[PDB]
Amino acid sequence: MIVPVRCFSCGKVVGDKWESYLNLLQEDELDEGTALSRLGLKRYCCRRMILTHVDLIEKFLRYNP
Amino acid sequence: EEGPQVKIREASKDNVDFILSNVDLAMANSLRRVMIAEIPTLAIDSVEVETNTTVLADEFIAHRLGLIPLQSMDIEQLEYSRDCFCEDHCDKCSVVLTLQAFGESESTTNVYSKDLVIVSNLMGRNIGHPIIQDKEGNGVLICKLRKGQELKLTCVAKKGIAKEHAKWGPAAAIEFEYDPWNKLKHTDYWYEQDSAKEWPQSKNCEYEDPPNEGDPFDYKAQADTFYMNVESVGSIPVDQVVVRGIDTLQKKVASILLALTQMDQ
Amino acid sequence: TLKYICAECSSKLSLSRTDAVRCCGHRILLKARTKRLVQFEAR
Amino acid sequence: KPQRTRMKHGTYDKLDDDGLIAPGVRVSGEDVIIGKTTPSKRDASTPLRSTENGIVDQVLVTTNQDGLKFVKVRVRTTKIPQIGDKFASRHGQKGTIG
Amino acid sequence: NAPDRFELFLLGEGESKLKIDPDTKAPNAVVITFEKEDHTLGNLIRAELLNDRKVLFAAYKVEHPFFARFKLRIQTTEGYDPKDALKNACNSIINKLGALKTNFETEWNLQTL
Ligand SMILES: [Zn+2]
Ligand SMILES: [Zn+2]
Ligand SMILES: [Zn+2]
Repeated sequence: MIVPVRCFSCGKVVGDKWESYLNLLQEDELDEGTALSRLGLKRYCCRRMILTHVDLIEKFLRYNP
Repeated sequence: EEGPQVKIREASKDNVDFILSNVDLAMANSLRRVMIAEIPTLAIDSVEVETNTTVLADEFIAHRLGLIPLQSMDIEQLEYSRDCFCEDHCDKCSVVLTLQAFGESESTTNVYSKDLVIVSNLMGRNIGHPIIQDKEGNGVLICKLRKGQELKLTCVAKKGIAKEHAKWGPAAAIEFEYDPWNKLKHTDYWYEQDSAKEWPQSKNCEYEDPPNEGDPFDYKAQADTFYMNVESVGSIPVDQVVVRGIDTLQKKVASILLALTQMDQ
Repeated sequence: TLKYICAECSSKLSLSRTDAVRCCGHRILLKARTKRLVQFEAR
Repeated sequence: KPQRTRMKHGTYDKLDDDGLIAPGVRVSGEDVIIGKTTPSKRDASTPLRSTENGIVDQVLVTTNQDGLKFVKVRVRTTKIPQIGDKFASRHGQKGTIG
Repeated sequence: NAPDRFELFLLGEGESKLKIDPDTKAPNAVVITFEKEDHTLGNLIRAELLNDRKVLFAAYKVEHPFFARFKLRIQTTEGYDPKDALKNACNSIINKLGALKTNFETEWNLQTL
């Protein structure tokens, strides 16, 4: 639904990285590999967490109530 | 101080990259395990949901709260709730935090670990403060709110260890390596043509002599030098993760001595 | 408050067995959360 | 909510007087989820599925195109991966957690 | 049907930390059941026992991953009590970790953050 707090495999805090990663993509106009390295996500376990996250919360929020 | 030698190569507020030497593999390992598994830490262990009107389930959120790392610098001063003589939780063994958020904009409202508010009495122990590490002082994104949506909640942070639940682990990963050159022949390299070519040399090949080909296999040599790097999740300063790593292990072994002692008496 | 939220129009409401099941005039009604207050283990 | 004037084993304790539990209430086992009576009184209520539990999520009250007051109770549970749960890659081999 | 997860580290009731049984098939051997412990103490304490020369046997095992307990078997040369070897292996360990903590703390203060 939203950014998981920690990387499943090692527990790095990752839930604080999502807004910046969006920003790195759109306004610094960077690619995803470089984006994630700039966020210090070296271990590919951590990379997977943000790279494959799907932010469905953004759709749920469009419901009326 | 003859015994286990420590060096150090990087050190920062999040990682300490060190070389252990003059130790048997077991000990390097038990310390590795402990740091992952047994260092006491503070973390939300109970949520009371007053109103949730978000698009998430209460337990979905509750799950996330427990994963927010809390300041755990002074945790030995906090009691294990299960040992505390109080009825359930109190200031001697728990920290109580509040979350109130309302979305009062057409724009979409974010809820972060910075919005948690200590409401219990901290007795001036440095403990409980949610850990913040990003440039804008937000910490973790807990939730997101549409206009008119609401979230009111009370959590109790309690002392625990990784063994009980991974939200208590102070440590992220622990890089561990010895014998980068395979002198000891502890591994056996799979190959198509040449193992030398197909296998990349690790960082640590720089810090050790490559074996000279005109040489008998060294059959007495042992794993005694270890290339470690400990990464702290923030809830304790790294230097501590290692330090307290060593400590908890001491307390553990000593505790076995007190049991032998106790079966004379 | 009382008993039922409303599917749309969000109106807090309560009736029994007067009236019949309506609002808006929408005929879908939701029970409000208990005041009972639920505890979660955050595990 | 009926009270013995042939009911079911699990308690009726959790229902409000209109006959329905309410979102937030934690149910389990055999608890009466829906309280229904037939005229003193023969009991026709809906127990919760024996092997389950969770929290009540939404309760909806409404009517069919003619007459019937009817009712739908959604119940939420979280399910943590656990010995014996099934998992598969996208290549047609499942396995369970040993 | 899962047990509480605190049972990996929390003793009892009815349970004590150590059971010592006097083996059977070998002179001077002992079998210690450690409760609420795993490979962290097991491999450690054993490895150290094995640097004792008056120790002719040291070995541990976790019989099943579900329960947290290990069995540890020490046999020693005559006139040397295995319970004392365990003692010595422990003390020997308590030190080496002290030594290490201190050394680490030393190297830490040298650092520029
Ligand atoms: Zn990771
Ligand atoms: Zn207390
Ligand atoms: Zn309405």
